[PDB]
Amino acid sequence: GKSKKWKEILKFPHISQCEDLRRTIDRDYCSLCDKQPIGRLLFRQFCETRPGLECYIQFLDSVAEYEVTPDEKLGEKGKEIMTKYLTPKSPVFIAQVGQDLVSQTEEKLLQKPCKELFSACAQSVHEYLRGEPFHEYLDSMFFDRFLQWKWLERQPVTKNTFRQYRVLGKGGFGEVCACQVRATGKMYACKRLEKKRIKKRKGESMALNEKQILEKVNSQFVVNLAYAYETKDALCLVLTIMNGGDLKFHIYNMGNPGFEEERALFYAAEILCGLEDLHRENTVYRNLKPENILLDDYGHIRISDLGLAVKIPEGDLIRGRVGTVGYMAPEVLNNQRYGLSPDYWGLGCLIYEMIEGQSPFRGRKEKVKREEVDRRVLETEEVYSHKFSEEAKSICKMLLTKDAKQRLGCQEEGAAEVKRHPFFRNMNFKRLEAGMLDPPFVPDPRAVYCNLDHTDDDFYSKFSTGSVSIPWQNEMIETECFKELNVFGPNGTLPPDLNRNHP
Ligand SMILES: Cc1[nH]c(/C=C2\C(=O)Nc3ccc(C(=O)N[C@H](C)c4ccc(F)cc4)cc32)c(C)c1NC(=O)[C@@H](O)c1ccco1
Repeated sequence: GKSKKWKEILKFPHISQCEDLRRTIDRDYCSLCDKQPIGRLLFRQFCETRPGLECYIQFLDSVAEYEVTPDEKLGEKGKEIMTKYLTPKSPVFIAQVGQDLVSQTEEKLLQKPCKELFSACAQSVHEYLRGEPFHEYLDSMFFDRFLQWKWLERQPVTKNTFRQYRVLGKGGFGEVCACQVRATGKMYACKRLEKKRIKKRKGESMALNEKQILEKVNSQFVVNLAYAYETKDALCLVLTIMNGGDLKFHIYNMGNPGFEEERALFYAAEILCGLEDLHRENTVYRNLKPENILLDDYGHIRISDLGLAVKIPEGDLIRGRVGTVGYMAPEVLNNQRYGLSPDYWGLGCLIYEMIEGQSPFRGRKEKVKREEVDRRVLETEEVYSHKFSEEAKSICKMLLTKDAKQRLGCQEEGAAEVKRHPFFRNMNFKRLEAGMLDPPFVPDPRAVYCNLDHTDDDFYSKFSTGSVSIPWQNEMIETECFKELNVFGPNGTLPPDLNRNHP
């Protein structure tokens, strides 16, 4: 449902308006041709026009398909890539990958196959595109077109930008509505935080802490920040919308209570990947409980409510007794200096509760005081049933290890140690992260499961930073605004908006 005149709102500026952008945008190849979705497409599009560069994009694509190919069909896709790209006589022959790099790849196919066979060649390819092709793209009309998209990205975000619909959600410091971008017609979920309620509780450094964490993380399994803007009487965070309901509902209302182990394996795998993306920024979540794991329209999950997340300075530990009764790791209960370890404790709690249908330290049909629930977390060893395979028993107690030093995933290796645990033995993470594994439950689209101070002015300027680059560019692509607006002159000529002769 795009506005009647969304093409005027997203109308490209004339290339002469982007001079200040040209001389401020850092010219990092990985950023401009890969991380940024629209930059990636434009660079790939520039290579479509060159004969010699075309083959290098097709090969990288085919390697991406190989990485997610099943094992029994891996050596199959292996030679298919070889006979097309690594044969000296092929019309699509990769030349910059030296004869002394292909030759090894042949030997690797002569032996067993592995999902990272063409890793060496792929980097040889990227090292080439970094050189002359990238600097050519920088002087092409496609990079000028990229500067135009950046100009639009930078534009101010106001309340007009969106369209408030219904208040779907409620929490502390405000509410959560469902909004829509008028121009692109994409749905989001606002996080409307009342300004007069923040200054009172003085919780300004916690609102900026969450906003800064959300824009820096970009995970398929954590809610993503797309816009941050101020308004009269509120500060808003435009977040990923999740209509599938939370995991608590599905465990106890749709569950046995609980899920089959294989089904819990899927959610655990996606949550583990969520935490891994957070831990890449040395950021601890500290709030893992089922009601904070939401489901989308397809059945995949994201971690939500990062109000308790904090960015841990590297090589340092934090201190904070925060969270929810029953889901606080012992080191948090004791109010000790900890790191990322509470998140792996939480993961243990989640797997156990998904499988068993109740908390490991509080029976579903049990009435116990907070203090007894905590005593168990610190002294009592949880018990398992026949619902857990031996592998599931192992990961849970390894994750529920009282001493955070012997806890799974709390080593210098981190999340990789957990992905290797036999509980995920039948889980191909490459395919999971690529969204190729069908979720075990698909929600229905129609379903329904639910003052005039100056210091305050400086706090808003650091919060209302506007659109977030990667999510904004993805929005443009998803809604097909990019496909429709990214037009050039007929027959590979220069369009008028990119012509500096007549503006
Ligand atoms: C669509 C939809 N989104 C959400 C919530 C979020 C979402 O989407 N991203 C999010 C990202 C972060 C958060 C989040 O910080 N939270 C905590 C508790 C919170 C903190 C402060 C606050 F002030 C409000 C809430 C919440 C959401 C909800 C609650 C619903 N509502 C439903 O799912 C049901 O009505 C339904 C629709 C269809 C079927 O069932």
